[PDB]
Amino acid sequence: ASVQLQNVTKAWGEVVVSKDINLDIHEGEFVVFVGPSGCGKSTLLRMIAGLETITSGDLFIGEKRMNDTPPAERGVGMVFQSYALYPHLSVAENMSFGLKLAGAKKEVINQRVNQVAEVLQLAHLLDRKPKALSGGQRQRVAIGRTLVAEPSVFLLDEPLSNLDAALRVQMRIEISRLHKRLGRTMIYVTHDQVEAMTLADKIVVLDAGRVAQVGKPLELYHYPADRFVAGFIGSPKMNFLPVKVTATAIDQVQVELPMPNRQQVWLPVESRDVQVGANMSLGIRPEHLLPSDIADVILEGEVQVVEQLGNETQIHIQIPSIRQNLVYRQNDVVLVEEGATFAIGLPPERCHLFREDGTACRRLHKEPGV
Amino acid sequence: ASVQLQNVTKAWGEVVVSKDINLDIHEGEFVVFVGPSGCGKSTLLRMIAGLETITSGDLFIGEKRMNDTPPAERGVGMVFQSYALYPHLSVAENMSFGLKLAGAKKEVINQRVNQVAEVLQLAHLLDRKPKALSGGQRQRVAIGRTLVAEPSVFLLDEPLSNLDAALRVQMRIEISRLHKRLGRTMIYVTHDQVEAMTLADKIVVLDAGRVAQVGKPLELYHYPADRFVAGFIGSPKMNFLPVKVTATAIDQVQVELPMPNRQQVWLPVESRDVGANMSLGIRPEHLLPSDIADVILEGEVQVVEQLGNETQIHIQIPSIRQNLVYRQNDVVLVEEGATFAIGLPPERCHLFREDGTACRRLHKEPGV
Amino acid sequence: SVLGLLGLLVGYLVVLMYAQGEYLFAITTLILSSAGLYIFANRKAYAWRYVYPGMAGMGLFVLFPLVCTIAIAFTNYSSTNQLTFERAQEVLLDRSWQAGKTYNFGLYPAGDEWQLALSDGETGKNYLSDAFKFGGEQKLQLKETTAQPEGERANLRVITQNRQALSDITAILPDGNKVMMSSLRQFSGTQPLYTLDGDGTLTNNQSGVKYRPNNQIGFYQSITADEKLSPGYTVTTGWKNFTRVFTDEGIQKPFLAIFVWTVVFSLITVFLTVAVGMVLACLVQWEALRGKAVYRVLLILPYAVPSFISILIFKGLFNQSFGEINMMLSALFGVKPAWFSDPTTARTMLIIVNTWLGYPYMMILCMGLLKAIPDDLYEASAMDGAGPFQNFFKITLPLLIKPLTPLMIASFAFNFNNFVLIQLLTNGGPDRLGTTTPAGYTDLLVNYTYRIAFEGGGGQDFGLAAAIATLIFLLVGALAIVN
Amino acid sequence: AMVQPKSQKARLFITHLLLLLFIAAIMFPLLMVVAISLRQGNFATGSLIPEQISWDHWKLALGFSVEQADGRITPPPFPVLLWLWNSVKVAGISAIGIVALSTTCAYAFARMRFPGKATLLKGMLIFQMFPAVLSLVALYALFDRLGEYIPFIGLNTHGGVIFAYLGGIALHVWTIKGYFETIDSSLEEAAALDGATPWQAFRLVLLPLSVPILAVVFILSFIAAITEVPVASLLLRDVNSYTLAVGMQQYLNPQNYLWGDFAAAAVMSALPITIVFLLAQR
Amino acid sequence: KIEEGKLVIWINGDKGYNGLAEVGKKFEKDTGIKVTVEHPDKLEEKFPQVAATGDGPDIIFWAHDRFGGYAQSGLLAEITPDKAFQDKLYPFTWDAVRYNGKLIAYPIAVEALSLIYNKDLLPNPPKTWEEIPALDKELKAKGKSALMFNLQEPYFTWPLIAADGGYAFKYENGKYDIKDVGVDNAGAKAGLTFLVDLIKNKHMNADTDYSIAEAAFNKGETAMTINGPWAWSNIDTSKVNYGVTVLPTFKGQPSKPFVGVLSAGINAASPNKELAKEFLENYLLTDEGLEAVNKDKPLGAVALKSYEEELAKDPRIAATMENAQKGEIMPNIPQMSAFWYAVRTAVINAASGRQTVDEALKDAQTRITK
Ligand SMILES: CCCCCC/C=C\CCCCCCCCCC(=O)O[C@H](COC(=O)CCCCCCCCCCCCCCC)COP(=O)(O)OC[C@@H](O)CO
Ligand SMILES: OC[C@H]1O[C@H](O[C@H]2[C@H](O)[C@@H](O)[C@@H](O[C@H]3[C@H](O)[C@@H](O)[C@@H](O[C@H]4[C@H](O)[C@@H](O)[C@@H](O)O[C@@H]4CO)O[C@@H]3CO)O[C@@H]2CO)[C@H](O)[C@@H](O)[C@@H]1O
Repeated sequence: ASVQLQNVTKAWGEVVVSKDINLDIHEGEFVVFVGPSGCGKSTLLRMIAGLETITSGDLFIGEKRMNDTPPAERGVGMVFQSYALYPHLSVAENMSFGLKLAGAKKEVINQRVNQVAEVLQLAHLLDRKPKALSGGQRQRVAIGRTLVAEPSVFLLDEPLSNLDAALRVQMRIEISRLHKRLGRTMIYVTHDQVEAMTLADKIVVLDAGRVAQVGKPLELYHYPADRFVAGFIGSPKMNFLPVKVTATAIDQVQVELPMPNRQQVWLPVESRDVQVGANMSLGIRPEHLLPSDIADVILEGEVQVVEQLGNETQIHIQIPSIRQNLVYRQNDVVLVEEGATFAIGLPPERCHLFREDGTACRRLHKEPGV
Repeated sequence: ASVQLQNVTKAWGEVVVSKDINLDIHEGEFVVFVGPSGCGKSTLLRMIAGLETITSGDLFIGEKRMNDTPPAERGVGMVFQSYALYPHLSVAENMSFGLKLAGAKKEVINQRVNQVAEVLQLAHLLDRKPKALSGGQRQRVAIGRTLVAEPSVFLLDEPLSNLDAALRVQMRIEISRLHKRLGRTMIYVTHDQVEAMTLADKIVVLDAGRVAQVGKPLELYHYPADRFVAGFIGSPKMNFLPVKVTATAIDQVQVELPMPNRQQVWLPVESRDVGANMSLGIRPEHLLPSDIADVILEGEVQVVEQLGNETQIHIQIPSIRQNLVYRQNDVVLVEEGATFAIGLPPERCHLFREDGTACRRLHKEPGV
Repeated sequence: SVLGLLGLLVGYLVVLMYAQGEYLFAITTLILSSAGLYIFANRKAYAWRYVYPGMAGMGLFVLFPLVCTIAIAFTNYSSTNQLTFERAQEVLLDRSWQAGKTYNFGLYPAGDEWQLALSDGETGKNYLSDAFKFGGEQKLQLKETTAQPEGERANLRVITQNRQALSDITAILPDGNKVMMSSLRQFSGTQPLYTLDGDGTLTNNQSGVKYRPNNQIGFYQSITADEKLSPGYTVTTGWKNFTRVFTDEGIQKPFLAIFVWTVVFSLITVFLTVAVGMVLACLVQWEALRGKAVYRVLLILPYAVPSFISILIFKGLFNQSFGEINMMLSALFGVKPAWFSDPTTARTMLIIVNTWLGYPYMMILCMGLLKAIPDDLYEASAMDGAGPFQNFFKITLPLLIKPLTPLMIASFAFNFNNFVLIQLLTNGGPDRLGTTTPAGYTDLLVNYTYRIAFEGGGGQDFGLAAAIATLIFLLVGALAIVN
Repeated sequence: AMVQPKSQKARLFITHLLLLLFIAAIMFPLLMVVAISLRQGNFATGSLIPEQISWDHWKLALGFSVEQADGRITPPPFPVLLWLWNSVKVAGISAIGIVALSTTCAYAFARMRFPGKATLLKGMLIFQMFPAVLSLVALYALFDRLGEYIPFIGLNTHGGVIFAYLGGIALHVWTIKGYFETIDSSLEEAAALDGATPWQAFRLVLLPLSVPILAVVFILSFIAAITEVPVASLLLRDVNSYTLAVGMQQYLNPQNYLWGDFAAAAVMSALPITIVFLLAQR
Repeated sequence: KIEEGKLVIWINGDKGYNGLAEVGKKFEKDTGIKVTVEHPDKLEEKFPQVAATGDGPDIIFWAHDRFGGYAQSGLLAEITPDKAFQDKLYPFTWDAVRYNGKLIAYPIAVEALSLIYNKDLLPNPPKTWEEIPALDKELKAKGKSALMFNLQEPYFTWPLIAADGGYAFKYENGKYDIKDVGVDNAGAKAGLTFLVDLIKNKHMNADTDYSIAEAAFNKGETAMTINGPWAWSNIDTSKVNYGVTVLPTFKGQPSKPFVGVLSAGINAASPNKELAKEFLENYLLTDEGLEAVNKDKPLGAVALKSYEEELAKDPRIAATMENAQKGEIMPNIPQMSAFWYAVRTAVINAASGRQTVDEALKDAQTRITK
């Protein structure tokens, strides 16, 4: 239960999707692969599972190479995106099929299935068939299958994907309690950043086959390695303002906004490998923006959209300077009419800066929980 | 355009899946049907659409009766959950299908197709086929079809259900800006309470084929009618603590907590109609720090979700099989298992009866 | 475990192919059976284990008769010239001529040991054997006698029960000739018709004429030191049957004529069977229609009736002057279409009949295949305001044809060689006038080639038809690969 | 239950009639045979509807002799129920054999990789386009020489006829292949992770999900074998070995045209496939 | 491969096969050997093909015309009847079954076509073909028809053709000159052109088979018909008051039908030649055996002299023999097969109207000689 990759590579014909990637996943670590649709989350998971070949590179699980080893003999169990429930078999048989075939032990099955069905609450549906079960129930059957199998490593391929928002939120808690109870390694594919931040001890952001960044939830959030990881993590997306670089210092970097009021501001950020007169993206999360009265760097424009979430208010502002509405976020309700003028404060301490290639300038402001 | 229902009912011979329910959807009003799966959201939309028959009652679209009227002549369009794209046709042929048949117009099609293709960015995908397109692209082609039709009412059966979360988040902004541009009536089915809150001018919550409550998102949020509506709407689920009633003044109602120390607290709430096992509703966001408020709720920290923008903390309160969830902006340094306390403001607490119906809060919440 | 036991059979039965001649069926028996043990033993060629037993049948009962019948094209295999050399000379050696005369025989028991008795009617004198025992070929030297045998005469049943042992007894008179059992009451001097010496030369014993095997025509024949012994034997004839196809004018004219009918028949059949089948398939699972299950089975009932009886009942119903179709057809109308005499009308009958047989197969196809279309396309079409005819031609049809294409080009190939229909209904249709070989107007290529080989009159040349079957097959192979 | 436009009955009512006219037209041929089987006298031509019912033709079909008032006990000319059984044996066993071979073969094509699979399947189809009617001589020769070594599958045996039909499986392999390629991969992948061998996946996962298409294939193979004439009559010489296909043509000698008897046997020969359709209501 | 121990017999369905089966029971009662009488369709067609490969029946029944071809192909075993048996049958019947001075089949009975008329409809049956058109109109307006018989088979239509001059093979004092054929000549055309004119004037139908004609006569719907002895059995059953008389004359000359002689051959491949001999000699060709067959379906004038003199007292058989003497014996040679097929084609094409009588017979003429 300690999977690890070294220069792993996949290619369909001459098309090389993923250049040599490395991962060091420790014992009992909740790892989460994240990215858009078709960025190589599932291919990785399936390459780990043995369902897909490795074109080049070493895959170890428990310090032993697994490339040529078939999926069955990898000490690994998968929860498929479609659940992969055998329609003809019952729920109990769906969960036990693996250990039913090869060493059929009636009493062993009965015990393992019922004990797993106890913790997942599938006890009263063991004699049912996959068609009868609701999606939420159907999902926990696919989970049970791996729990009954008791693999060293767990693989989950977008497990909460086809579930109701409310039920998707509830299952996250179940998976977090399920993980730290069993305490075994879990590799977890998903597109939702929300699911990564809460479940994962380590996250792997995948940009079209390339590994964008590997690290802890709060490390990725506070210190993205590039514009991609910055834009990917965040309930509402980060605001990216086109800014020209004007000056530089050892402890900070100065940049010029794209507005007619060409205001300038020093950011506490790695100045190493940056040039003056360069065009860059100012990163700033909707949550970190302050009210106008507080900060000195004001940003003012017409409000287009005002989403009242109850617990907070999300305001989209048309700044007549950048053609990309600035998203503001604030707790409690904020009575703001749509079409009305609204100003917001930009705090320099909470500002990212990404180069032409997209690489983030390493922030210098220390943040909590890192 | 001004769709409205009067005691509309659905059944399959005997068993009534949807009770006699009323809706009054005004002109140009964005309406969202919400609820879990199989609770009769799509059935309602399809009954409005004409894809399903109305077992009893009366439906009116533009102030004329439509029960017997077929779908095509209802002045309505639908975006289907599976997009309903004709795979043997191209995007352009898909979008122009509606008016290709019935009034064959060459120049009128090209105009409306390219007009809608412009705003959805499907101008380069016109020649392509649904199999070639991505989930996001196919989803836009589906809406593009209804936009080319230009119906007075828009029906959408979970249009963003299968897209990525990031793309789903993005497509609500596109939907809102599209709706306020056209300004025409939209009915929009979704399981995601977040989509309703962000999109809806009027939310209709459904509980097993029954309208629980109707009103503005912020109205349903601050003032739930019953335990389900309260439990449904809210990012993390509302905390429910069983409590015993002690006092009962005309102005407000009091309750007794189940904790080892039997604490008491008054709650500004409708006292019309003691010792009743009521549920104390309170959202994680409305909970305070323990140093501020006088009512404290200490417990053991079970799970800590570090979301970056906030920290959602689950607290094992003694004498209750329910982890009290807490929520606070920015990151908060707390360990899993450490002792932690929080404040409970009486001005922000809901109250529910044994049956499930909610006592109306008398606290003047801003927004309503 | 079982590789040895099966491995022994691959050798036990395989060596018996080498013995008793049969080189023709000796190689394939080893090759195919060795591959089975080669595949099923080791687990490197695992995929072939699933394919082997299926392709074994393809090899044995499809490919072999094809390869075999192509080799028949390079020879004069016919009705007259059918057997091999060893069977043909064995047929000639088996027959006999009556050299002596008939003697009425009897069988009389003397304890366990039986006793025979013959009687010559020309002389009147009788003869009788000693106490012999039944079993094996034995020569009973008979003895003349005036007296009677002891023991009662054996009845027919008893002598019938010992027919095998009594036929092997080759008795002979004191100074007469040899004699064997001819019936259950008579012995007669049967002797071989021919005798085969060292070299291949049979010689008649009755007439006194020698015959030598002429291996050009494939018969035994005599030379003037002519008669032709016509059991006949097969012999190779290189590129003669094939060249006759290109040479013969009478064969060549209808050969392409029927090819037009064959292709058109199979095209029209496929179109109508699909059209009727698909239309019915849509209607049967149409929401609003009531008696679906009742309509569904009734439309399938034709398929529950075997083709060959449906054809033969139609053969009766479609009779021209009589038959029940024209009995009605000259009641509501005043006409009696010549369903058998007229080529076109007979072709119309074939198609009308064939469609009746063919549509259920297509319906059952389109029914299940139509459920591959998701419902929400028609619901989307209903929002747009499409009618039934619009739903059919704009959604259903163009969406059904794509998966249905392979099945209906496979349906084309079936009808292209639909032999049973033509033979049983029309037997080729009206005869094409002025032809060398038998040809009709509703004949397919397969029928024409069958008509050549088998049908009485107009030749029975299996070698010629075998050449045409090869000549057609390779053209369809050249057509199919390019397509 | 969608709300329907323009009256609906305009097309719903008119459809019922069109179907009613169609079923009438297509059933009509079969209505004749039933009537002919109840028609007194054995002539090829007679009244449309029987003047009086006659159980003679059915009696001798079922195997009973019939004493007429005139010409004594005329015995049953043919063992029809024997033939019926022989038709069901040869078809049913052949159909099970064709399913077993084609399904196993199609499993290899659908999933397993081995070079020259496209050319093999394409070849199989191409080779099958040669008609078995133009083999006979080679087939008779094949089963004549194959008979003396293996008696139970030679000439004049039901085994021989079955083994003959086992060859043609190109369409079955392709159709079952296409079905397999339709099926969700996660089941077989899950099964692989569960430790199931390729066979265990074939048997325990793939096959039970493929019951419908196998049921179809069986019926098509069964119907094919029931109606097969050219080969059956080439192999089956004895009357007690005949199937319907062979034996049913013995009725219609022009000079002894047993038309009414044939009709009784003909109605009875539709029984096996009907039972199959009825038993295939699953 | 023919089975030893039993006797398989083949005989045409129009003959009394059930009667012959009773002679089989009588054979089995004494010998213990089962006799199986089958009656396959196209029996005479099938035997050539099965016999050459070793298959076939032990005994084969047909008219003597197809036996020369069978014997020449090497299919028939030469029969070996002693002097005492040959003198039991009429000499000319043996001559019908003699091929190259060798007896190749047991002759059973003499077949011959006769005019079978209905007494209640037609008390005075035509002596001429020419008076049938007149007689047809008389019966047509009455609701009946004059004459319905088989036009599909030459056997039935040849008597009219050969009457005025037509012939198969000219008998060169001792032998049939096979290159000399008389289907093309004016005598054959006359009779054929007459028959066509009967169809052209609606007196008959070109598509009228044995079963149609039989149905018409046996149900009292036609006054006359043309058929052999075998057919009387069904007419007796229908109880249509009938008479068998001489065939009507065409252009002065009388109808000259081809006289058949039902004959039993022994397959050369048969392993039961000794049992076949007994059955045919001592069981079939006796008074009792022939009566058993004749009682089922009349054989005509039998070859067995003893049973013939008993049966000759039948007025139908006297008429059958009258037509037989007026006609001529069928050649036994191989080329008779060629003769029959080509004439069937000629008659059908001419009667259907696809060809002229001249052209149809001209094509036939060439098919025989080639
Ligand atoms: C030679 C062709 C004729 C075949 C003879 C068949 C014998 C019966 C005669 C039928 C005559 C047509 C009468 C049809 C009357 C319409 C009745 C009706 O209105 O019923 C329609 C049924 O469809 C439907 O067959 C639509 C109706 C089909 C009409 C099309 C007929 C011509 C088709 C010719 C093309 C053949 C294919 C060519 C292949 C290359 C209603 O369809 P929908 O509401 O969209 O259903 C939706 C459901 O499927 C969803 O689950
Ligand atoms: O080719 C199509 C037809 O072929 C077959 O009929 C053929 C026969 O094989 C030939 O032998 C010949 O038939 C002759 C026959 O040789 C001759 O004996 C006589 O048949 C009489 C018979 O003597 C009498 O006993 C009784 O059975 O009536 C018979 C007539 O029906 O005359 C026959 C010719 O009429 O030629 C015919 C074709 O002319 C095959 O059996 C047919 O089914 C097939 O259509």
